[PDB]
Amino acid sequence: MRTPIVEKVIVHMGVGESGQHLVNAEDILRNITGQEVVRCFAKRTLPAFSIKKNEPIGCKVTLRGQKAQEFLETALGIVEKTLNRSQFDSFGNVSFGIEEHTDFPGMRYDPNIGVFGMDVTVVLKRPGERICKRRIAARKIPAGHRVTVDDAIAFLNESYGVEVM
Amino acid sequence: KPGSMYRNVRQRSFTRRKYMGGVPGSQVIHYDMGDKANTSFPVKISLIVEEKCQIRHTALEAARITANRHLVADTGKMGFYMKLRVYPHEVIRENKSGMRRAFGKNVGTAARVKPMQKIFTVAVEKQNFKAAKEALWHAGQKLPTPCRIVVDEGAELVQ
Amino acid sequence: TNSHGEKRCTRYKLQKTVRERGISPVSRAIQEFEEGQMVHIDIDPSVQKGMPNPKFQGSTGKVIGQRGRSYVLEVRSGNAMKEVFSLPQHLKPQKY
Amino acid sequence: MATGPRYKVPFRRRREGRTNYHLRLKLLLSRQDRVVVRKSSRNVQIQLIAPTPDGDITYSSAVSNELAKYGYTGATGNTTAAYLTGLLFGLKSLQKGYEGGILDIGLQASSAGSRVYAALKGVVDSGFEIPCSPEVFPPDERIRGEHIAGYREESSDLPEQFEATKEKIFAEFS
Amino acid sequence: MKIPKRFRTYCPFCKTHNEVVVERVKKGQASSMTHIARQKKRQEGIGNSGKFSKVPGGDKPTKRIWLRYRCTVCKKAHQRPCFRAKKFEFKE
RNA sequence: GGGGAUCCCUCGCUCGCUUGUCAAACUCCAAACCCCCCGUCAUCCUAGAAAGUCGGAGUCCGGACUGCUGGGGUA
RNA sequence: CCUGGGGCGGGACGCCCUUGAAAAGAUAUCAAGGGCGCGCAAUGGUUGACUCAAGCGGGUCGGAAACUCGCUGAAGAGUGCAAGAGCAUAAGUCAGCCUGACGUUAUUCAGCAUAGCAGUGGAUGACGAGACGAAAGUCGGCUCUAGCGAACUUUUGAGCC
RNA sequence: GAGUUUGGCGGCCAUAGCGGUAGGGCAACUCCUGUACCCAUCCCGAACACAGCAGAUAAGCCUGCCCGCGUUCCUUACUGUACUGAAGUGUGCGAGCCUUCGGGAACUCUGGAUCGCUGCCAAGCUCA
Ligand SMILES: [K+]
Ligand SMILES: [Mg+2]
Ligand SMILES: [Zn+2]
Repeated sequence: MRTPIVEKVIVHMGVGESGQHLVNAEDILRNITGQEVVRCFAKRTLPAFSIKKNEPIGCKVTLRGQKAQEFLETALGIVEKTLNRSQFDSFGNVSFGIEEHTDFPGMRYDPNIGVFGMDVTVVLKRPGERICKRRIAARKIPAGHRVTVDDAIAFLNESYGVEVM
Repeated sequence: KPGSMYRNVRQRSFTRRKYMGGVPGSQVIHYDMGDKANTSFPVKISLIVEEKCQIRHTALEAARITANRHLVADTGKMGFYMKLRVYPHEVIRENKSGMRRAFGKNVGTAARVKPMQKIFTVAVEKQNFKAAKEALWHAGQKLPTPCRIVVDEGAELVQ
Repeated sequence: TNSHGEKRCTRYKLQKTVRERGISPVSRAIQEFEEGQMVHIDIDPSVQKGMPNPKFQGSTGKVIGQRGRSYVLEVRSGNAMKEVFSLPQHLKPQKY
Repeated sequence: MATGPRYKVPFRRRREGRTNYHLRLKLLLSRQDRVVVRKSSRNVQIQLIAPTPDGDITYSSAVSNELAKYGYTGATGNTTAAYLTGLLFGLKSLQKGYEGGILDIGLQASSAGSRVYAALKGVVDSGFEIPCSPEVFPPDERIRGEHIAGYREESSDLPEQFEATKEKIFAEFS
Repeated sequence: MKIPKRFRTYCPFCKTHNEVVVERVKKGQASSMTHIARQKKRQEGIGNSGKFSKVPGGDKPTKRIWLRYRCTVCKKAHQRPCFRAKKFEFKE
């Protein structure tokens, strides 16, 4: 039971400024995911962004199950099944930042809205990572049960045929 | 201001600089002299004080200067290694009125050393043992305590 | 100047050792003492309720009654007999 | 992760993630026996535990495996089994002589209609005094096993056999 | 600091928790027929008046907020020991 | 981040492994004295323990030696 | 008034913490470090759910300054404000419901060791009503120790004389 | 009736921690499979919750081992050293220090051990 299944897939849009643009970004992200998105809040006021503490900045959504698989396949198609080594984490996680939301069918470009980019992260776990997430008897999984970069790329090839350059 | 003022140890330590204000910086610049990247010096002599005393940073600097001059002149620029082992951690203060609110202001730093404690260690070759001995004798003349030289390594290499 | 609070000079008296900081063993909070039993006063700093004065830290008291959760102890302080109230978290039976 | 002498390691039961010592302290201050209801994925278990300086002592113990002799063939790890185990635990504790306690669910989440509260209702309905509020109990139909209508036709016999097991378990302590 | 104008608390008279309205207490004018006023007028003559020629003292840096809690059911008020605040408002 | 368009190359702090030093208001450690309690011996005690009540006070300028590196101070 | 004469300066003139202080307690100086004369209907109570600081790696002009993912992380954070102490399935963070920041009352501590002394303050209880919670519990404010004042007088509250 | 495997609750709270290595599951636990339902997500059946036919010991868990860091205990040297209670017509110009009787470290070193011990109950089992 060492096949690195997909624990979850996360889509995040770091707009950096709240308001009408934030609502448009969250609506387009919810459309492209088919699931309610949640607003991310800043943590330190900065005159560069002119924002304050605890104020909406971006949005992200967690996808698990066949929804995650379908979104991951679409997102990998937008990069044409391509993902290089430097994308991967030290423990089997990847992420890559696309620019045009127009590449997801079912949404139309708006002159008012513009085009918002986003970053997608899929976290690769193993079958049994509930040990570090359940409430009772929660133990950290050993280092021999984690996922390596080469294991992750082999899984991606044997599961999606997403070659790694 | 003679060294006999802040010489005897009658008091507890005064070293926590976050609870004091404005300590003058120490005069002692270097603590390692000669060839610092050499460890295969066979003979190693040290200067140990034989009384419990406080040595001011200026006295330490004077002793270090005189010993370093003698060593550089006799053994050469890299014919020796010299280490000043103790740092001046104690803060010396003076009451500068009379005895009202007499808790002093910080005027310097001193090293509080114990009897038989090493102050300076010098490592040299076999042929420079007497020169190192002479240099450490001159250094001890600048210190507020009687001193004695001891051979730590290579006793059989001198006699 | 110098104060006269209860927590006067309690830096190490009311401090815990490094590996006993945190939630204390809960068995000490549900121990029962009989009348006339001799118990030590060893204050637990983490239990901030029902704590006797630190002046009685290190004293052995005799249990003379109970006042709810707490125990009433007769504790000798110099030449006086003081009535000290303590939760069992701060108490400890004397062993013979 | 003992980095050094100043590192503090938690209690062993806390390191294992099996006990909450703050909750345990709150429960021990009752000075009453705790009705300890624990559930695994395949069955449910109830204990009557009193504290000792040397360690906990158990007074009474019922497990889901005991129901199968009384005529229960359903899954031991659902609401009907939990209720039946609670009933057997309460009746057995009454037979022993112990008749009071408080509910100790430990780290288990407190959710209305849970298996833990079905076991609690089984304990209550046996006459075993234990404080509680009725709004956390499961509906009587799903204690009878109305969830059998979900996917399984074979599960459709759960209500009558639950009644039969209940009557036999009452008869054993009647 | 702010306190709600109305909140539920204990009524000492009806002996239950009811809604109570908080009202600031205004100091009244001293009666001219009290025994101290009559004594002041009686000790008034020629010369020093004793304690009646004392000038009033100073003030603390902050005074307490004198509040009165009237039950909405029995319409009786009770006043409790009160805090000491520079700025006091009612939460509405 | 200090020095004289590919930031063409020089490197102070910062983080570790060894070296050398420290702490009234630091402690992973840790005494000897001492303190509460229990037992023991010892001493006192029915020629009155411990406890209690009441009468009369003086006294609240102290000083010294031996230690505590007592604190302050050049002393 | 204190005061290394007095005065000038200052307040060691009330309260709280660390050291001095010599491992019980006590312990002085115009001894050292200082702080307080407040702030807060939430910055309070309770329950649930979570876990902090800081690093490392991944992620788009979203820069090595934002947000997000993973790993490490007994706490290196936060807990209103001094200092010290306490706290991690929390005493921290967020959310739901709330007002116990409740009326009355008894002891014992400690200001004031031993060992008398006040206004107070703080622990444990009782009575009467509640909030949260399955319950156990917790809650007499804000983790513990500062934020305050006699008699007389007036004014205010409830019922009486 | 004695022991074992597993499960639950614990006591002491690192001798138990961090790290590495090799073995097991018939029952039990677990990962694991779903989301009609009770219950849930500031989004996500991830969690919690419910209902569970399969697959699996790769994890948790258990057993064996490893001194690697951390911890705890012993041993040798330091050393009866540092410090210290009592006394002293012992001693120093002095800051001080000594002798006797009684207590007595810490660190480091030599060589070892320490990779938890343990209480109650239950259930499977292994019996004369
Ligand atoms: K004078
Ligand atoms: Mg005067
Ligand atoms: Zn009323």
